[PDB]
Amino acid sequence: MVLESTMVCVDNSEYMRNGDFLPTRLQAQQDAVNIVCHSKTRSNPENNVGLITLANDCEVLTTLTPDTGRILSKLHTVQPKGKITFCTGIRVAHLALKHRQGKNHKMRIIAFVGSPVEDNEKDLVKLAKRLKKEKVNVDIINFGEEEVNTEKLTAFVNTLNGKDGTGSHLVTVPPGPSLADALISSPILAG
Amino acid sequence: VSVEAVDPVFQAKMLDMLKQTGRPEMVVGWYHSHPGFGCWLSGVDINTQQSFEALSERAVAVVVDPIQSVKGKVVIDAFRLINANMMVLGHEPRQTTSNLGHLNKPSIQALIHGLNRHYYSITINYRKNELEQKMLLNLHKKSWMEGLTLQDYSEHCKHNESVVKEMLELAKNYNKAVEEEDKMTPEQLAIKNVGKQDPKRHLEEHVDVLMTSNIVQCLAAMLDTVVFK
Amino acid sequence: EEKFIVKATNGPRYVVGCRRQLDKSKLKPGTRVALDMTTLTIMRYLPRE
Amino acid sequence: RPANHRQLTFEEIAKSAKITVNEVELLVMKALSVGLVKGSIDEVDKRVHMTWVQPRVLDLQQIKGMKDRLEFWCTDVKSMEMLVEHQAHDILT
Amino acid sequence: EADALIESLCRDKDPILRRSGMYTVAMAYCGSGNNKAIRRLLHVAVSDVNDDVRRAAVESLGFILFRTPEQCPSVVSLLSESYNPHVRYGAAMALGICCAGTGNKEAINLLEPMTNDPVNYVRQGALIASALIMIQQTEITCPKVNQFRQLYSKVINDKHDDVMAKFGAILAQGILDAGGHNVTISL
Amino acid sequence: REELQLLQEQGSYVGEVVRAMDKKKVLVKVHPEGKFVVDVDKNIDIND
Amino acid sequence: FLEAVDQNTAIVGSTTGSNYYVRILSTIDRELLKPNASVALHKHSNALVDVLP
Amino acid sequence: AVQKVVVHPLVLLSVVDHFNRIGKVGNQKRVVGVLLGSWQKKVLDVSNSFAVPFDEDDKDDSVWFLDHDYLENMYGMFKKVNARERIVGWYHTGPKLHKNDIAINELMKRYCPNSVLVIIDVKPKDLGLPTEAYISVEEVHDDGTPTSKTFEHVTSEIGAEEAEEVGVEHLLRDIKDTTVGTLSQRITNQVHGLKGLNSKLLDIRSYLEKVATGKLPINHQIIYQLQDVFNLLPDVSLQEFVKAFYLKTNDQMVVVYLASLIRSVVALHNLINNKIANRDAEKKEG
Ligand SMILES: [Zn+2]
Repeated sequence: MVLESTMVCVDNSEYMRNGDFLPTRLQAQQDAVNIVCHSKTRSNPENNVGLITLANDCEVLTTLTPDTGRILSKLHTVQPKGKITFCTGIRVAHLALKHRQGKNHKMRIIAFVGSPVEDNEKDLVKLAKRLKKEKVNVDIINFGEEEVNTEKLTAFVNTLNGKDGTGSHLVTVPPGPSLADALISSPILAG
Repeated sequence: VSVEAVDPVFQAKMLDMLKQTGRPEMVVGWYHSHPGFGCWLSGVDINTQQSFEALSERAVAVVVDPIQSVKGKVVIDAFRLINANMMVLGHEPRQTTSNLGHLNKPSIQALIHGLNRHYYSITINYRKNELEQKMLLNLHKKSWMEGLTLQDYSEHCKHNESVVKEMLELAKNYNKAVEEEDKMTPEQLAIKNVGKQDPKRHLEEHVDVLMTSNIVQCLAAMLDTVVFK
Repeated sequence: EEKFIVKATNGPRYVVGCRRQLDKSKLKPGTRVALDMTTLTIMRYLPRE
Repeated sequence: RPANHRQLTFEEIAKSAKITVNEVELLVMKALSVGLVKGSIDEVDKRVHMTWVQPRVLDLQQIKGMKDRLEFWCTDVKSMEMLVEHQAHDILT
Repeated sequence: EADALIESLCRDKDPILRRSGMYTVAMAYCGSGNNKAIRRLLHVAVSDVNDDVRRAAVESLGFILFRTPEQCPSVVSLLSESYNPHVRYGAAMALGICCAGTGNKEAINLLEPMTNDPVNYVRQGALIASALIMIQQTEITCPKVNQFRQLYSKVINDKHDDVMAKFGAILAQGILDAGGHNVTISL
Repeated sequence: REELQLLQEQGSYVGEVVRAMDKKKVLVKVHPEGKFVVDVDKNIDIND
Repeated sequence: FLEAVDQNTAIVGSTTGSNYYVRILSTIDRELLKPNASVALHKHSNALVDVLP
Repeated sequence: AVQKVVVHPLVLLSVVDHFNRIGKVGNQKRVVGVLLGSWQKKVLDVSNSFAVPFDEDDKDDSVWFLDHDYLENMYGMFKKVNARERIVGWYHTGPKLHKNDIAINELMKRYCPNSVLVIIDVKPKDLGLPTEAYISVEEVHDDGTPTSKTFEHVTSEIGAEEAEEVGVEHLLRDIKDTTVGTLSQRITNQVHGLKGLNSKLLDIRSYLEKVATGKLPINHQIIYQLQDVFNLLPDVSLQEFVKAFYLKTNDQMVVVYLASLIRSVVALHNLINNKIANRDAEKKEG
């Protein structure tokens, strides 16, 4: 089958609990993680999935493992503190990709961003240049918004994404009554 | 100890956990302990050895028994397994016979040529580099030393006028206890002079007493250095 | 005072030392004590009934 | 003064604090009552002995004196060490 | 030339290379042209605890002192009976190579305490040393009868001796019978 | 220190031979759970 | 202790009643050769360091 | 809480193993392992431990990598085979103390009880004690600075239980025991001066430099007490200690008398035998 590693980042902030959009969509995207990890389990059960947040202090809840049994139990106690962090959130994952068991597995990291980026364009294009240098697949997913959806983020993705052929895809979800599951299941990255 | 006691899935699991880490080495064998009945191998032991040697032709066997082993020597003897089809030809077709004298450390007159049938052993040597040497030597020297090293010295230096003094008095007591016999000695020296019926040396012990007496002189300069600067 | 002689129930006689934990208070003779198979140390004593 | 005749007298104290010689006993009694000074004078004839005290905030001349006394102590210990070890290494080892 | 190299490689951690320095300086200083080497040779012989450099010690000594056969047994007289048997073995090789081809009896009369020891190494070395002397020698001039008999007893004593003992024994006996007394060795 | 291993030998018993045999195998009378009959060492004659 | 049959060697009885043959160390003098005395060997080496009254 | 701790050479030799299995990486940064011991008793005792992969980032110093699963597995199996030892704290081989170490220790501060930090050197060129035990506690600051994790120095000693001494002594065959006498004592009396020399020289220079030339208020207040300790000895004239010198020199005189007398006793047999044996050997020679 397909050999790759899956890294999912969840937003522990209070912006996910807002009353306009979904009623604490954290559980919804949790169910998304569940159905996509069960999908990967059905396809290639030998894949491991790690879990960490975007907050200031990076704390791994569960190390990468093929068994999601205890992971489902570790999906709780999100510890709703902090706001957002980007750079070290990347450096705690992409640099930690070398701690995986199988060396034949491809590097794949996604993210759930529910908060505005505090970092300027410089750090963005630099980190994008780094990820492009080490050649790691990155899928940008943003749940909820305040300011304009894509402004510098477009150029960010374009500069971050190399190998136009069968490369990474950008996921942009607008406001709506529908869930995020079938919406993030639309690209080829899911299933 | 049994072949059933070893869990294959747990084994392979731990080995895999060693593979994902910085320890990429295959198992070279297995070791155990045989307390109090001797370091030899029983039926079950040689059977599970026969079962575990199916993979590795070498299968190094090591048996440690510190219980009856004196703390004077930690020297251990590794074990090997001879083939059952070699009974027709010679026993051990091994070169370099110069190390058999080093393998003669188990000089016991029972177990060796007693169990020598279909059984033998192998020589043991060590290896040390500069890093381990310097590190362990410095660590051991520090273990026999103090943190700042100036702490417990001046303590004894100032204890020379309290503790050591009593020990010096006792030393004078024992020395006098020797001297009272030394008063009887010149009579014997004026009588026999042929042969020594007294195993007591009377010399080296008093020399050692002087060695313990030199502590004051050696720590005197120490106190001088402390007082000066 | 530091090291004394012990008598086993089976009849062989031995000698032991003093542990840094226990003190010389209960170390006095006339009291049945306990020993260990390793180093022959003393965890505690054995009061008669 | 960290050195050079630490021994003092009540004259300077009475001159600075503009107090008589009768109240200096109660003064040092209060000083020992607070507990910031361990000073105890064994004197018979008129004298003042001093003891350990806390630097607290800072002093510049005591910093200069610190680096000075420290450099002197260091070069003395070094000099003695080299001097002794010079023959000690050769004749003993 | 290589003095600095040997001096630099003398402080090396490797025992094998430490012996290699002595083996290297051995043939270089042959002819007894340097009295400096024997200083650190004997120094590293006595001081160092490892028996490797100790048994590799006096070989170079015998190599450089090979000029005078008489002076060797005097200074190796202390190494006749040593603490560790390896030193006695190396000293046996020393008396073997130094007294080889000569008529010096200083080793010969000292071979009697050497031929019997609780350790087999020093015994074998004594057999070799006894093999490297009696070759090319007249029996009428000196009483070699004793050592010849004790050497001829080695083959009948093989049953009561060590397996390597009879090895070094017949190996020592192969020296005298070599070439049928026709061919010999000279340093 | 070479005798130290003979100290590790855990001592030695006291043998008593009540009878000698012509098979050159000496029987020894010992404390109960004793009586171990075996030929002596080769360097020492039996008839002595 | 039981008896000394020769020089620097003797026999020693155990608690079980079984007599043991052990050669004494050269350091030990002839004072410990007394026919009747309380002797203490090692639990392993079976050597006598000192005797007690 | 803990007055002193006991650190066995086995863990530092495991660090030697860490410098062993490297296999020429070209990175060789600080490696964080997991120390094990007994926190039950007042005095800490170290038996054995294991190793966990630890990596950081070049630029960003806030990057630290640990493993919960591997830790729970190793500690689980270790607890399975031996229940007499549990988790205590961690240690690093880094010569310098990084700011991220509080965040690294915070994990074991949460999941486990209070952890002790140990700092050693990658290259054993340090003559002083390689192991420094640092307890992690929260202390009230006098200056009023916000409460943060503070590392306090705890005294330690290097020792072994039973067999480890034998193993070390056998593997070395170089180092000597206490051995009261001339050389063993005089060696110390010689080299100790250098032991103080190199240390003090390595200290007071960086001290003098960083005091005047530096910033980041590490609370210099304790160094006034340092200088105070340096001022605790205001050049005593020894005038009061003259009697003590007299008593010490009197003891020296006692040593003189003892030495002379004892040597005079020893000279007996020598100065007898040297005559009586030689004259008899000479007269019986021919
Ligand atoms: Zn058993």
